[PDB]
Amino acid sequence: MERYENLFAQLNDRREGAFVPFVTLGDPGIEQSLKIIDTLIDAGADALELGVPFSDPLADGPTIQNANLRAFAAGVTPAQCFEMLALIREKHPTIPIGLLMYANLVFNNGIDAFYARCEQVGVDSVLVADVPVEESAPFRQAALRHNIAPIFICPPNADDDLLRQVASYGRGYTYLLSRSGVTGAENRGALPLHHLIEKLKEYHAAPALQGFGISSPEQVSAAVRAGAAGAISGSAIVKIIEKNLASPKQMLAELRSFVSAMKAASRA
Amino acid sequence: MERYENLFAQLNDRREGAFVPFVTLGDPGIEQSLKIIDTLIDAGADALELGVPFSDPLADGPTIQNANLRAFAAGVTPAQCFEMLALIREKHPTIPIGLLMYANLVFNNGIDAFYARCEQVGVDSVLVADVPVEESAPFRQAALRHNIAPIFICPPNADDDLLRQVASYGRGYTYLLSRSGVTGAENRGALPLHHLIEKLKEYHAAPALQGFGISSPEQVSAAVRAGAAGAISGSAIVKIIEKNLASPKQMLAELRSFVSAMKAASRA
Amino acid sequence: TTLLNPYFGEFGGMYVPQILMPALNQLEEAFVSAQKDPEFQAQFADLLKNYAGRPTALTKCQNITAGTRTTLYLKREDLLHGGAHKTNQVLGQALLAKRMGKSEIIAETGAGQHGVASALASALLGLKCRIYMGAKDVERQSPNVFRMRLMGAEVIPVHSGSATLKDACNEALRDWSGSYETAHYMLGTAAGPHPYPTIVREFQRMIGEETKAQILDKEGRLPDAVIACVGGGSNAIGMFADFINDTSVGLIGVEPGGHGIETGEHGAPLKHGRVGIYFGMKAPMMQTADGQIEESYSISAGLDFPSVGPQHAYLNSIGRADYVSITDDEALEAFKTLCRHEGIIPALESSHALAHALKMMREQPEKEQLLVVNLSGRGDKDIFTVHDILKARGE
Amino acid sequence: TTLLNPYFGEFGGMYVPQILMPALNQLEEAFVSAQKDPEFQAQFADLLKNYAGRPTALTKCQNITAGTRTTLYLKREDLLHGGAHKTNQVLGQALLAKRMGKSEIIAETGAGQHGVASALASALLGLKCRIYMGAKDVERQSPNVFRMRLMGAEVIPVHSGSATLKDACNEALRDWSGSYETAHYMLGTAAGPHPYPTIVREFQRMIGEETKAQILDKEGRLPDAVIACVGGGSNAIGMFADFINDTSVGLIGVEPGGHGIETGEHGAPLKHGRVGIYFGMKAPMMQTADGQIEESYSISAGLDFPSVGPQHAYLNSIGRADYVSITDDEALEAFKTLCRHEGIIPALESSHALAHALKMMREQPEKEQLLVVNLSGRGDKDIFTVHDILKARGE
Ligand SMILES: O=P(O)(O)OCCNS(=O)(=O)c1ccc(OC(F)(F)F)cc1
Ligand SMILES: O=P(O)(O)OCCNS(=O)(=O)c1ccc(OC(F)(F)F)cc1
Ligand SMILES: C=C(/N=C/c1c(COP(=O)(O)O)cnc(C)c1O)C(=O)O
Ligand SMILES: C=C(/N=C/c1c(COP(=O)(O)O)cnc(C)c1O)C(=O)O
Ligand SMILES: [Cl-]
Ligand SMILES: [Cl-]
Ligand SMILES: [Cs+]
Ligand SMILES: [Cs+]
Ligand SMILES: [Cs+]
Ligand SMILES: [Cs+]
Repeated sequence: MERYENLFAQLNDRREGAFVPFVTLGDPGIEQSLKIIDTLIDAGADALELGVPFSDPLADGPTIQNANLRAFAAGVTPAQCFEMLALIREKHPTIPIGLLMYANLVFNNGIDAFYARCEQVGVDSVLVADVPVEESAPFRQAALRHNIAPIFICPPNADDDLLRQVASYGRGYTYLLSRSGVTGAENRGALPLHHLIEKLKEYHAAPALQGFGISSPEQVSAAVRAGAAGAISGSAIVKIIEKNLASPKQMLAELRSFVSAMKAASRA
Repeated sequence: MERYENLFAQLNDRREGAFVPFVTLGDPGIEQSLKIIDTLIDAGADALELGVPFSDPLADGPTIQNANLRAFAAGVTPAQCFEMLALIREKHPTIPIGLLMYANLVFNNGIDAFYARCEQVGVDSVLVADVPVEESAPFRQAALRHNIAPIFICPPNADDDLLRQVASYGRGYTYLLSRSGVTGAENRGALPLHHLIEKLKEYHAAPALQGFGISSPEQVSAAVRAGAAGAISGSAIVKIIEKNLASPKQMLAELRSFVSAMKAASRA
Repeated sequence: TTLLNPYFGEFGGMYVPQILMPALNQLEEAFVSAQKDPEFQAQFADLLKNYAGRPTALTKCQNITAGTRTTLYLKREDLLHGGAHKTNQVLGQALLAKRMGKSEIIAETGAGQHGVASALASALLGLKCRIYMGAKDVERQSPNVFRMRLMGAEVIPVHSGSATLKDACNEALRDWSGSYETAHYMLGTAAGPHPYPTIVREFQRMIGEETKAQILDKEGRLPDAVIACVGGGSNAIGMFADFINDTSVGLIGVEPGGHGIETGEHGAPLKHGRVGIYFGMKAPMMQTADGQIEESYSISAGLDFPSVGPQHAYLNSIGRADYVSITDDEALEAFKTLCRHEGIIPALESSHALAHALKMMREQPEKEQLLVVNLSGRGDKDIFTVHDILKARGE
Repeated sequence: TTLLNPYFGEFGGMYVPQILMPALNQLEEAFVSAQKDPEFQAQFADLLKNYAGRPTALTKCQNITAGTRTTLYLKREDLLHGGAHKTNQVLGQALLAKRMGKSEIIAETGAGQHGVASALASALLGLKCRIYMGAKDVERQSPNVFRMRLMGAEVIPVHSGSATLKDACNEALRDWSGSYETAHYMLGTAAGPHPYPTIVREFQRMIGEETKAQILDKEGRLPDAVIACVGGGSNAIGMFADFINDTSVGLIGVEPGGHGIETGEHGAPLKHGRVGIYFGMKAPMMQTADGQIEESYSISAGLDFPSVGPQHAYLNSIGRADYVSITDDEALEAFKTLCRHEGIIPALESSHALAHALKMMREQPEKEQLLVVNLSGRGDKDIFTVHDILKARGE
């Protein structure tokens, strides 16, 4: 399908950036996670980035580490995540859905079979966090064979060779990393690097979404004003879940407020 | 003086051996120690061997180690031991009195001065436990200059050279060691070695007293029947003190009984 | 693009977040440069000789082989400064850190021997050292925690997951992905992303080189086999490397069998796991049906890790090296035997290697064989653990 | 009558109960025989090299002397098997025991390093070992108690007197006076009755011999001074012996100052005691006015002894060696400095020697001097003691 291409064309026509929340699938349980995801969409999410719980998430700080653990405590497995994804797609036919995967979960019982499962449930992109472009060949090949966009990362200090490779190999969107380190709301990323945004455009890369440490509307606005197509926020969203575990109605109200304000900032 | 010479001549005329108890001076206090010593004499001791409390008595087992500690707990010093010795001699003009010394107490503030103090209070012999014949020259010279008998040890495995040296250098009595090891009533010495007794007589040594582990009348009798001039018992005596610390009258009654039985055995 | 091959057959690679690729490339370039640099080699040799005390002895152990046809030597890495083989490669990596202009060190440790090595090298060479250690390991290897702290290292307990080596590894890598501009990650085993398996081997290979020279001097011939325990694989590849081309020489690696392979409470992925991608590498690992990483188990903290270095996976695959397992109880017996009969207190890790050598002897006592066991460390760190066990056991 | 001179000037001799004289004579004859016996010398050399790991390194310590004119080397007896210099002479005495047909060993220990050495040698060479240790020392040097027991030694706590080294010595000698037919008393220091001060020196003198060769190689000249701590005197006489005839070379021995000489809580008889007779020898000792032996004190168990070996008393008397003291707090500072700045954890005993070298440097920082400190052991046994102190201190 062409869900990212269609989204970005629509946003361009409206002179808007994307706001893309991240949550862990099944945190804090399957039913509540599905309601959280429906709330994110209703509140104005343009696309979703969804984590499949993994035992050792090496690119994640404590907030998302804890989300993974809550999902495991609820007995969540990749198979259950694919069941959830099928239900989300059935409700929401056009919203781009991206997965945050760790390599072993993709590699486990065959790379091709993984991407085939993604296509069957209607996923649009996969970002494999611990596979750099240098190791990416079998992943990106399988992705494209199954009509999945493979997502690559442009780090702050990316050299020209890497910019060209990311532009060529990726599809859907380019992940523009705010900063070094691991995920986390407290550690605020730098402003989007204009030079990287400009180079990716020069090389006809998929549109850039800035992520890591984006926790406030001002940061979303700054991403778009720097020329990024949008921004991703994970830890800030997940903190609202963590804070409100015993108050699920309050959880959804706070998620709605936050997502709405972050989306409003994408219009700047 | 000639107190050992006179004693042994008297015992020979009566066809008797000597029984010689050992106690630590000032155990368990000065007054009680003096009464203990008077009891030993009244009960039939032929001579005395008296320890001056020393901090590290390396030839003594736990029983006599503990006697030394009791004396220290009562504040006993060598100076107080010399005061006691003067009182004992004043009461008992003919009984041979021998000291068990450790080298440092003799060497401390001058060897000659030590033996001079012994002569002044009326001591007859000094046995320095950690000075072998090989190191004995200044000790035996000072002893003889002050009319004190230096006591030497004949161990079970003594060779001929040692037997000749002990015969030549010693006076008063020769100490015939029952066994290897340290003092102690529980570890019973062997029978007196006939060959050593016979050799010492051949070499005109001072008469032999057997010591270490002699705790019973049968052992005293065996010493004399083997040809020794007598026997020394320490730990067995000191145990009676230790057992009866809260019962001083009972202490003296038990000491009297024991010493009387041990002396009776010397007549065999 | 790399200067050196990141793979050993199918195994190895550089499976890290894209952010860290420049750091790995920089490290590889610095290593290649240093390996050709006589000043670097002279500095490294000087520290090994005059500071760490190489060469280490090769001890013939007569009493434990009495009545058999086995001759057994022990390579005495237990006598190296710090108490284990870990010190060799830390001195080389610390020199690389300085060469790259880095003033901070991050390390992970399980037995605390890599942590002690990292701390001592940092003290000597003027680096600021922080060490992650699983909270379980902080307890069972406590003497090493005290040693690291006295040398001025920061020791950070890790309570997540199994609270053991894998969890410390995870935290170290997370830290490095944010701190690489100023910090060198001094990985302590022959595992992880390229170039670490290569660098660790090259800075540990003096073990086997010395062993070869010593056994030729003492026996006039190569060993029938060399035997080493396998956590991530550093002491074993260090002993093996110089013998790989000596085809007659058996290479035997000993994984921890824990409470028994059949219990699932072990650390033996090379023989009982399956290939996966974790900790920067494609290698055998203990994993669930769905591909979650399983927690390992061993009585010995230094072997308690659910994967293995990719060169060992490769050597196994081609049949050049054979891998076996030894249980906790077998290791404990070997520990006791060496203490009582040779007067050497071995690390519990090294006791696994010794236990397998003792089995080789006892199973076939009239087989003529000349064996070398890599005695990778001394057991000071383990004495409280072992005491408590034999006590609870009624010994 | 003896084959060798039992005295060093006024000091030394054989002040034991007559019962023990044949045992001392037998030991002296066996030593004289062994010293001329090429097979014995080859066996001893083999154990030192291939089992204990000699020669030990001589490490230059650059960081701690920065900004001064002092060059400081450390002789690394901390790297010997067992963790201290004690292992050298135990291997030689164990061989003498076997030569005399004895199958049991009695030893005393304070720091537990002589006890560990005795235990390991007994395990290797097939002797039954019993070790006396003061109950205070059992507590403050506990890691060594665990090591001795794991190696199959019997460890007997001594509760009498100060419950420290002198009390253990007393019990060992008492035992030997009853068990000498079958047991060898493996005295652990250069003290006691002849022939022990001589034998211990001759079986420790490789320390100074190696040091001389190493410093000539590295500096092309002899040291200005060699510095060693002094308990009974073994590590110091081992370092000194080969330099006694090199008149330019200063010999500096460091006694424990404890809480301060003025408090009377110390172990510095050579400079603050007076000559007496105890433990089989005529030597300086801490004693009361009346001649009772005083209890010593040091933070370091291996120095906590109220006397000193007679050869050190002699070398002092003629002015060939100078003796100084270092307090507990000075030793602790040196311990910390070496851990933090050189990455070496020294024994608290050895820290006294290092502290005096650091004072020599700091007092006169523009004095050109080449110094060697004998780093007699490693501080693993001390880490719990030191931690507890810096903790109670608010560090
Ligand atoms: O808002 P934060 O700080 O929690 O960051 C949210 C990120 N969530 S995500 O799925 O985009 C995401 C994207 C990439 C990641 O690692 C990689 F860069 F190495 F590939 C990890 C998570
Ligand atoms: O009856 P026991 O077993 O207590 O022995 C009593 C001994 N008391 S003593 O004063 O004769 C005595 C005699 C000699 C001693 O040591 C030496 F032989 F080395 F010189 C020690 C004590
Ligand atoms: C993991 C650690 N130790 C491992 C170790 C091992 C196992 O690790 P390698 O497989 O990397 O040698 C073997 N022997 C000793 C003495 C060890 O300390 C550590 O000290 O951090
Ligand atoms: C008395 C003991 N140790 C003493 C010792 C000493 C002091 O003893 P000498 O003076 O005999 O070297 C010095 N250094 C170390 C490491 C020591 O262990 C003992 O281990 O029994
Ligand atoms: Cl609610
Ligand atoms: Cl009464
Ligand atoms: Cs054999
Ligand atoms: Cs492992
Ligand atoms: Cs200097
Ligand atoms: Cs001393």
